[PDB]
Amino acid sequence: SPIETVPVKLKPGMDGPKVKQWPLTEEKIKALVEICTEMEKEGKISKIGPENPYNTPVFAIKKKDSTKWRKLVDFRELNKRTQDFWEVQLGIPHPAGLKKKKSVTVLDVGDAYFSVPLDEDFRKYTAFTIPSINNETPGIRYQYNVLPQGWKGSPAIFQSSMTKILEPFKKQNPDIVIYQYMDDLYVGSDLEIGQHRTKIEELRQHLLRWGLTTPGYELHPDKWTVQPIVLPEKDSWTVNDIQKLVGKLNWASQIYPGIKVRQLSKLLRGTKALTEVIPLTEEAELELAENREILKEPVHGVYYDPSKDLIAEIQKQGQGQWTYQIYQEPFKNLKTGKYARMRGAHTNDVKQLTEAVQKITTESIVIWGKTPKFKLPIQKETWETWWTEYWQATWIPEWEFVNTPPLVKLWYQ
Amino acid sequence: PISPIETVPVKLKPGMDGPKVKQWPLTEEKIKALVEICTEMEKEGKISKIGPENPYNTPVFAIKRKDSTKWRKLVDFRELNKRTQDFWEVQLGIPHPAGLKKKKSVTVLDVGDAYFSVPLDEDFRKYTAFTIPSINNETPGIRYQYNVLPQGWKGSPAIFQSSMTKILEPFKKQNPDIVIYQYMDDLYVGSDLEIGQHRTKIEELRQHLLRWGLTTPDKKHQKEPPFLWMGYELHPDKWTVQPIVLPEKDSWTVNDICKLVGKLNWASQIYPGIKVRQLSKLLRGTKALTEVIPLTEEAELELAENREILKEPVHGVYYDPSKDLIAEIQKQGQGQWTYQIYQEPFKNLKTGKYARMRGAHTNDVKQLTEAVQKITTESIVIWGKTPKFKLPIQKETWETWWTEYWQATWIPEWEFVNTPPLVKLWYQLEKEPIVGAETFYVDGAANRETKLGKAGYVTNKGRQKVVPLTNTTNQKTELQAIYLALQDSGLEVNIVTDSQYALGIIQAQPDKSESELVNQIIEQLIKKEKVYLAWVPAHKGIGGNEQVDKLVSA
DNA sequence: CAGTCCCTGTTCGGGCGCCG
DNA sequence: TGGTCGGCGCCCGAACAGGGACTG
Ligand SMILES: C[C@H](Cn1cnc2c(N)ncnc21)OCP(=O)(O)OP(=O)(O)OP(=O)(O)O
Ligand SMILES: [Mg+2]
Ligand SMILES: [Mg+2]
Repeated sequence: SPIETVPVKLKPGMDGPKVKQWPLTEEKIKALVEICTEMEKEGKISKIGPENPYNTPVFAIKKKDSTKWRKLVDFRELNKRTQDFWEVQLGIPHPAGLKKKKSVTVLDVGDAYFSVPLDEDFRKYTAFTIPSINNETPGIRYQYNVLPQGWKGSPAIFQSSMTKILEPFKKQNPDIVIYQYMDDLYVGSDLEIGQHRTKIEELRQHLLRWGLTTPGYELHPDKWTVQPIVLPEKDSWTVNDIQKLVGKLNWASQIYPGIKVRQLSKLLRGTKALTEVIPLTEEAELELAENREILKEPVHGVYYDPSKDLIAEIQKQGQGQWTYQIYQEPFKNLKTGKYARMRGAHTNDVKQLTEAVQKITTESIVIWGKTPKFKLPIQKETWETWWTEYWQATWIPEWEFVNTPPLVKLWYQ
Repeated sequence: PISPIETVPVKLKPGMDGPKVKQWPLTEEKIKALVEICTEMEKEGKISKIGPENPYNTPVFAIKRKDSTKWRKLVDFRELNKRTQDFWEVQLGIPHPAGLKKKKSVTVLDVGDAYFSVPLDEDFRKYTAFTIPSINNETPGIRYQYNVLPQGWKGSPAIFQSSMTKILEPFKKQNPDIVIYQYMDDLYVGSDLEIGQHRTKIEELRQHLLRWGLTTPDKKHQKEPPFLWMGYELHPDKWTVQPIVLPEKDSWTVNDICKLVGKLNWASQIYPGIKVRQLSKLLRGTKALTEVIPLTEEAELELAENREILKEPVHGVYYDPSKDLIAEIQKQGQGQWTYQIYQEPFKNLKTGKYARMRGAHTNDVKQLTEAVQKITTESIVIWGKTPKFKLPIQKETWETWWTEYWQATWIPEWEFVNTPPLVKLWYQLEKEPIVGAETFYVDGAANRETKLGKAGYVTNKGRQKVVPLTNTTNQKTELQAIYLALQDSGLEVNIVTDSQYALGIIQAQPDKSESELVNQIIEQLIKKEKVYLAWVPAHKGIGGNEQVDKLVSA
């Protein structure tokens, strides 16, 4: 039975994942269970017991009014422990050709990894447990025999095979760039939606009569600018009205070591009435339009070092106003932007915050070949409570929570 | 007897050996019963004698059960446990009577010599070696080892629950319409069958179990309403907890207070409005759980109030999936809250409290959401659903806080319940300077190594002040300072600051803090009819800034 | 930069309750 | 005399953590 289940090992002296399963919904467990039932009747998973001390949380989520549930596992804690197996030994070359792509299209193919018997000596790590409503029964467990979706190695071990599956359509359309992250596969071109879409329809007929099966959806992150750090446009300035533009530009200075202060700082050297109006002199009045130019001139100190992880910061402004700060170093913002609620029914805070973590992450991948490490503006318990509700990316960025006051939002606001 | 189910494979922590501790002496009473048990166990095959060739041994003992001529043979496998591999606990929590749906027929079975029916893997047995002492203190104690899950071993629980499911699996699979709440060896079998047809299925189950090595002797509740299950009393249309007696005593020690709060916490699932903040608070000074502690008035009371609630009899109803799930919360004062989850008014399924003070500077809306959280999670756990809420907070007060809070906060579908105390922001902050208002430039500081420091302000209409603080710190000053600029101002003020530690605390509209100073800063803020607080960078010489620091920098 | 302070969050463990 | 195990809840302290403010 000459198959080729590549061996895999965890980094030096590092135990496997041992995280607890978290509460699900009737609707989610009924699905997660109808799924596993099938997944096992085809030996992709195998019931296992207490003796296996590793665990990973899991659940499902619906997608695109397709009303088709899809399992998902938070392998994050594993991917961090599954050795450089996917880093130092099997990396992925930055296909920067994507950034520029007129029209990219994301397509989930991982539904194929389920055809690649996984190293048995490692399966014991893919352990996950389904729970019961009101706790009527103990946790039914499982393991993986094939490749686990949403895992780091899972796309790696397979890319060797993928590539070859692509040479036909990939050598006959070299213009198009094709990238693979986790379970998803990105296809960037330049043709107009009329034909560009009709072409993706061909990649399909190629991949289905080759095994794979995949059930606006497009993207062009570059065809949308980083929105600059704008300033006010008034013709009368109060004491605080100024003290603001000051303190703001004071910190907005670290993003530009060259940004004038004194000319607008001079205007007050005594305890003045905040309400008091005190227009400006032509020099400081020229500064407002000068320091104002440095805010159209892209920062200088940015180098995408793949050697470190992309962090990210986010702000909650007003009426669906959220902002991006993707950076690897403090003040060294490699890229920023925003996300507002669309002309559809109004959603809530968290539903958005999440969408505003998926979008920022989707870009992040196309622009750097990886995902950030979001610093979140929500309360853990709150986040951990509803997030799984409004998610649909078949991956999961790492994240942390931070509670920090604003006025430092004035800058992106 | 003993079951044919597949034994579970067990290893030891890499490079470790078995236990070898000696049998610390036991009474002549226990021994009389251990040898009485072992004889039966050995005769039955649950254990076997062992000779010199077995180099291990662990100490054992026995306990008496509630109203039982019966003893419980235990083993002090504390040592082995460490040396044993670790498992993944399969039990994820506990069932709640208020999650059971109303059934037409209910039964409760309890497997006998549960653990002792499931085999222990052939190779691990060597370690389960123990010795039964001789009382005439002569004959070398008899040595045996386990052939079934020994009581007190780190893994038996997970193995038993695991095997149990595996055993029930086929039955469950062929009788999908029959519910079977299993918890260890306890089985609650629910059905929507008539007495007749259900009692037949309850028989088939029993036989299947027996056939699979599991006995269901008559400790089997039948036309037993009220059934005794999980520490409750299950009646045809209501359920309730069992007699939950508190201790009435003279002087209280710490473990006493522990027991009290423990039980009270346990009663809070059905008896509404139990509260423990003051009784617990009485346990901050870490000490001997034998050390006598004096009760505070604020606790003496809440004890007695509680003690009262526990007198009126109460109960809860079962779940009806065809109806909506409602949960209402009420403010019980000083951080505490109480809630109940019902479906039909006054007939609630469960009740509960929330008294965690997350933070050092928060308000009652922060807490109110902290609770809506707990109640969702919890409610999902039991019903796998999320409640519709009824809240003591204006449908506006809310649209105010979230639309103005820097953090995304959320509440599920909910409606207002005008049933005060009501929840509300005790004050707001003008987010725009206030005309004709003495604008105060405030600041302060203190010396790192020395004792004191100080803080003060200045006005835009000509006014100066400063105060000599003591043992303060870089932060204890900015605040201590904004404190004066309040009393030393009036209905309308405009304070300015360069510190963020203080602008941050205050911008959250906090109405409750751990520090006395903060509270005073709030109290005052409530009295004013207009206040504004803007921030400006420290040590960047800004109009009005430097003067203040000077007056203090000394 | 360090070397510290404050300050605020978070995790972990322990004690008790309840269940088997 | 007392002494065991697993799950979950509560509460408390201890131990970390991370920022901002100063100082060397
Ligand atoms: C061993 C299992 C769980 N268990 C119950 N109590 C304990 C304890 N104190 N220590 C360890 N495990 C415990 O007991 C189930 P239990 O029902 O309490 O006892 P049993 O051995 O099944 O015998 P019987 O049916 O006649 O009542
Ligand atoms: Mg029993
Ligand atoms: Mg200051």
